Amino acid sequence: GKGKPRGLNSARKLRVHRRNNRWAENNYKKRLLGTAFKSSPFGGSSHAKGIVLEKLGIESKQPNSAIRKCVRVQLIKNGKKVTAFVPNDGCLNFVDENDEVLLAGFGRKGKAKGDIPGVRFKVVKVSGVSLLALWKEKKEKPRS
Amino acid sequence: MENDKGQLVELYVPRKCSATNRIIKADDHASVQINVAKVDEEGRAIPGEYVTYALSGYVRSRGESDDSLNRLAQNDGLLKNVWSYSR
Amino acid sequence: GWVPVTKLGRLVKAGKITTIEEIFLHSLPVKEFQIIDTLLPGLQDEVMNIKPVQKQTRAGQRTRFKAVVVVGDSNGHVGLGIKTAKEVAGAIRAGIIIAKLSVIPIRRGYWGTNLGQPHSLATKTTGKCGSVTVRLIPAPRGSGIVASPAVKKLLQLAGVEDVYTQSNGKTRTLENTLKAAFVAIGNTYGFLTPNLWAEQPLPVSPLDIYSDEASAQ
Amino acid sequence: PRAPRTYSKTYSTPKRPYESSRLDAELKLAGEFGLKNKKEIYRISFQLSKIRRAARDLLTRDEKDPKRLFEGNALIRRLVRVGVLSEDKKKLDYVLALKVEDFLERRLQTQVYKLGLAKSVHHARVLITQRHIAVGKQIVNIPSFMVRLDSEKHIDFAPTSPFGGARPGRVARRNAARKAEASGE
RNA sequence: UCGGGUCUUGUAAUUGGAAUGAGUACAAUGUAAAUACCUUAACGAGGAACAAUUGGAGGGCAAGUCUGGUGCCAGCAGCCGCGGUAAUUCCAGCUCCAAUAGCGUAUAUUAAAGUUGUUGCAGUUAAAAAGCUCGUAGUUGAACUUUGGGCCCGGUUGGCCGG
RNA sequence: CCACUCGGCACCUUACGAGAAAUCAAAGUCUUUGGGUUCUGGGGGGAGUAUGGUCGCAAGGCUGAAACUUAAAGGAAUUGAC
Repeated sequence: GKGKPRGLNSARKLRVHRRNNRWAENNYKKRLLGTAFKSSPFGGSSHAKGIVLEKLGIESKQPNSAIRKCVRVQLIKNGKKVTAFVPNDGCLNFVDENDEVLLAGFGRKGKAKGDIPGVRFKVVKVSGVSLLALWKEKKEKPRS
Repeated sequence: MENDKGQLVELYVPRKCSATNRIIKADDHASVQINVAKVDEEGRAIPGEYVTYALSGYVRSRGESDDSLNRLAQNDGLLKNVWSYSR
Repeated sequence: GWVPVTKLGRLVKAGKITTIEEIFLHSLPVKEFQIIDTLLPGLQDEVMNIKPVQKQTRAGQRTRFKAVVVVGDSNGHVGLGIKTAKEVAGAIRAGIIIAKLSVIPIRRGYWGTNLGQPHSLATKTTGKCGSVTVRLIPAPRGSGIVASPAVKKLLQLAGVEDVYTQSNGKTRTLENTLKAAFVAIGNTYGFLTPNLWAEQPLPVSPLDIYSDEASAQ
Repeated sequence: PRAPRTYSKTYSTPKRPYESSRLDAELKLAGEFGLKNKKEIYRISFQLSKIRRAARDLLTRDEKDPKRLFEGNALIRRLVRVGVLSEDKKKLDYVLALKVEDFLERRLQTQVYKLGLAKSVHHARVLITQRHIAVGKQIVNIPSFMVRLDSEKHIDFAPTSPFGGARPGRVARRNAARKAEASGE
């Protein structure tokens, strides 16, 4: 009878079977082990601030050849070194080194076929300033 | 099926089978309708008066329509000493 | 002027059959779409899909077109037809024709009470094609059609006003889905209910009442 | 630390955002009735949804039950008071065939135009929001007033408004003052 | 045939007379005192600026068969991705679309998910029947032990009435 | 040898029915979803690897991860072009 017990005094076997088989999910296992509270670089938050250590010319080769513009940051809350993408600025003229940056998440899945990376994070603010309004020229950036 | 006014609201009443009493649907082409001619005292067939039977595609396809039509005929007095109810 | 070739067709041309309910009543095989066109004058088609398919025919890479077409009355007479042809418009037209041939009726019924016209279906039904299973459940009045827009359009070409749907399987491949929904709406005249337990006498065909007419000379 | 004051939402976001037949039907409703937002349609959809849920969960109970007859008569009478449901249709079955246009026709928005007090539906909304229209004695300037049936023989112009009463407005007497000064000049 | 009126469009930064609050404010109301609201004298728009934005226009998914630059920072970037004088897909302009005082993004959750399945998954070959058997806890466990008949009582709907 | 009856290992048709298909008298009686009960799986790698426990003289066995990485990896069937 469908390989599972159907007796009317068998609720215990059913719920122990569910608690054993829910560890095969992905979100459950990340969620009840405290994965984000231990090893994820944001520590389970939606944003983070950090200090720019480097500007990086990452390369995406195949099948799209592009020069990815990234930034190696050291986060303030953790002491954690994270590279992150910065959009829409070909010059990175709003970014210098040793500036403070508000980062968010970024869902690009890079490919394995040509060693192209998808870094996990985008730049939202530099030096307190909205990077969008910089690139759309609605504010000016204080340069320290 | 009718409405609250008591008038019928269907497109058509389906023909039911006779061997298994199930519905002969609008596309059962393996089913069959049988006419058997009413005879005269001289043994002449009456032209426009038949006894009808309905033998559905499941019945006919399974390989049963002969025996079932024998049963229906002897129970309607068209055969005798053919279909035995005990086997 | 259309000349028939079938004795059903020259019955239909003679004005000796009025509705398709005789043909639906007698389980007849139709082979002339002109019968359907003369008996459903308010039959309104709609294309569901036209798609170029690349053939490899005797060293020739060519482009044909698969046309999935649904015809359907605003009352309960539905038809499905799928046709591959060399041209777009020829595939359209012959898919219309194949949908004219495979017209089946539906039994749309009530949910709950008995007022006015039947709006929903009469029971639950289920169709399957490929791995696509489509389950139809009756719905209260004015609840619309809870269905994906292909299936929803095939149901709007039936005069089905209210139905809940659930599917299962890979419903990406839309021709399996339309075939499964078409089987589900064909099986509604296939489930025996207690209000049709009443024994009915078997009526005669038009083939024998009108046997002296409509014979090949 | 007080009573946490209650509130609710009133519209409902549709499930799929881009659906050509729905966009066309909503825009036909807006054109026939002079709306401004899709949210003004979604409000009526949400209210009709709650009414249909109340109806179809009272239908499952058998008749001659006091809860069904009580709440059904309350609902039906309340719909008849605003003229959304008609006189003959006073059953629970006919409130489910009741559609959105039946609600949307019963607005002050609509009833100003339909009584021949405005030239346009847009002109009707304008005469509403510029405080020209009274129901009995109280002036209403929300187009979503949803006129109850008994309130139909009271919609007129206000005694405040220049169309219905007291002195002509700002532009009128301004132009009259310029005419009188220029005739004096 | 002309032209006789009924509509309904489109424009013409063409013209006309209207309506009114945003805002300012005598006063009055308000309030412990005020501020604000509801009222209200007196001002207050052709509104070429009392200027509506946010994201898009390959497909999913509504919207370009448009122009220029790019094509050494560029076939590009939730997913799939498609020419390089000639791009519906980069940048800009025009045009169009969606919701609109609100729209987008990140994180989490829920739905979609019948991908946690009691309802309601799957286990020949797609992931997965322990190498086989014994066996404790656990789960599950054949049929049978007053039927049938008769009496009276009074209810709560429906008809045949309406008294 | 003939006829019947149990209890087997296998065969060969069909399809009523199932399945994505090859096929299946069970892999049927399953959306019209419930006879009882045991075990197992939740995209692919990383990896049956690391660590701990236990069994063994040893070889090893049982139990058994995460970080990280990625848009496919697959199963069946179908055609003809080097």
